[PDB]
Formats: sequence, C-alpha cells, structure tokens
Amino acid sequence: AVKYYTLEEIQKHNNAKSTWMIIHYKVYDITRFLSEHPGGEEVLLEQAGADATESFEDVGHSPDAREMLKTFIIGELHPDDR
Ligand code: HEM
Repeated sequence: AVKYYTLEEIQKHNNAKSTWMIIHYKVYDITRFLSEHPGGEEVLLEQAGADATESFEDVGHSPDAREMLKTFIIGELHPDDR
C-alpha cells in the first residue's frame, strides 16, 4: 500500500536540506536532485513543500522528465487534503 502524507507534514520539507513536492497527488522527495535540475534549484525552492503540479505542467516537462519524476516518489497526498 502507498503511504499517505498530509500537507502539514509535506510543508516541513521546504528547503535545501529536505525538499518534498506534490504533483498530481503523488508525493516526491527530490532533495537529491535539487542541484541537478536543468531548470535550476531556485524554482524548486520557491515551491518546496508544496503542490507544484501547475508549475510542472505549465513549464511543459518532457516524457523523459516525467519518467525521472517517478524515481523520487515516496507516497501520495492524504485524502483529507485532496
Ligand atoms: C521535482 C520534479 C521535477 C523534475 C524531475 C524536473 C525535471 C526536469 C527536467 C528533466 C528538465 C529538462 C527538460 C525536460 O526534460 O523537460 C527540466 C527543465 C525545467 N524544469 Fe523541471 N523538473 C521538476 C520540477 C520542476 C518545477 C516544480 C519547476 C517550476 C518551479 C520546474 C521548472 C523547470 C524549468 C524552467 C526547466 C527548463 C525550461 C524548459 O526546458 O522549458 N521543474 N526539469
């Protein structure tokens, strides 16, 4: 079963030492990619600990980027927060 994380817990992972993000209700820990993102680290920090779905789609990420995203998954957003 997937683990659920609350928005309350996810918001605590909002800096360079630990960055989590929600994208389409899936929760990712991208801390280790913060310095390797082709779009740079600052745009990730700007939305660290939050739902970045809209920004991820608006930028227009490639299929390869979406396959890479799967490698950072840790769970899904708790339903009380959906
Ligand atoms: C945490 C999951 C994310 C992953 C795995 C990811 C991955 C990537 C990859 C692989 C690229 C290279 C081009 C491509 O393949 O599309 C890229 C480019 C980029 N990303 Fe992300 N990204 C993520 C989140 C974001 C977020 C949240 C933002 C917005 C704040 C963002 C903004 C950008 C920008 C501006 C570029 C470069 C411009 C572009 O080529 O149009 N990315 N990202």
